Amino acid sequence: NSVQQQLEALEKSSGGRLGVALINTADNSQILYRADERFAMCSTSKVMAAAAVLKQSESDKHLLNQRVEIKKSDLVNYNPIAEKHVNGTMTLAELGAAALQYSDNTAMNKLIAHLGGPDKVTAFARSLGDETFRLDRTEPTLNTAIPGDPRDTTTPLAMAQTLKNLTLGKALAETQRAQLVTWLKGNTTGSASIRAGLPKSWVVGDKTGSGDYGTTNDIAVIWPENHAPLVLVTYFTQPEQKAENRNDILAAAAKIVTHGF
Ligand SMILES: *[B]([O])([O])C1=[C]C2=C([C]=[C][C]=[C]2)S1
Repeated sequence: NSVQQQLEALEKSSGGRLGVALINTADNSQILYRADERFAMCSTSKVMAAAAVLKQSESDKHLLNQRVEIKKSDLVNYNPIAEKHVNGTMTLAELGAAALQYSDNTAMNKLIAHLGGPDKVTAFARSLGDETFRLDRTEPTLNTAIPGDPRDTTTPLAMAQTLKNLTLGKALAETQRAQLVTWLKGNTTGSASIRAGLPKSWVVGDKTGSGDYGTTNDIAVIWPENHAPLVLVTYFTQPEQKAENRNDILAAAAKIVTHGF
């Protein structure tokens, strides 16, 4: 079976809708499966918010160390890092780290608020040539992931292209690019997702996302030991609101598309 046939079969068994975009930076070849279809990003959108702040920091050398007050009222449904800092402050850098490496929702909301709202995150994506990404809501409602709802969505290909630009390419100045990569490499939430489908010693940076409709996502930059990087987006969503999330599908898709590298 071809890679396409394997992906189609995986989707068939899965009980959902699978979206994959792999970019092989050796030759810009791509493996695409529903790669132009929209999916709710869920926490994969945290990358765009953090990157928007990194972009601002290129022209404001004091920005990343700017204190942000964390109040009890700021806490939302998931605040593993921010809850430790209630009544204190976190810097914008610390909020970027928490949003990316722990998927902290308070951190995401502080980034969005700092930027001036979801529409400003969209404008940042557009400035990178991403015509597809849209952020519409804050946490936690941006994760409703209702089938057919365009809010807080992108496509696998758009997000793969933008993640490539952000981490390996032209989007950010070097220090900021390196910081984003450091953050992604230190992610703590992705063990069972794309990473689980790859050779154990490959270096990976990723951001997971999950939401309602069993929406289960991961976006990754992958550095093989003897090959150019790969950029991989695996998005997955299901028809029923209370579907279980399925990181195993993402691992399986990653294994299918990285065979041979
Ligand atoms: B993200 O990782 O997709 C997240 C979304 C929510 C989290 C916690 C609570 C509610 C939504 S993490």
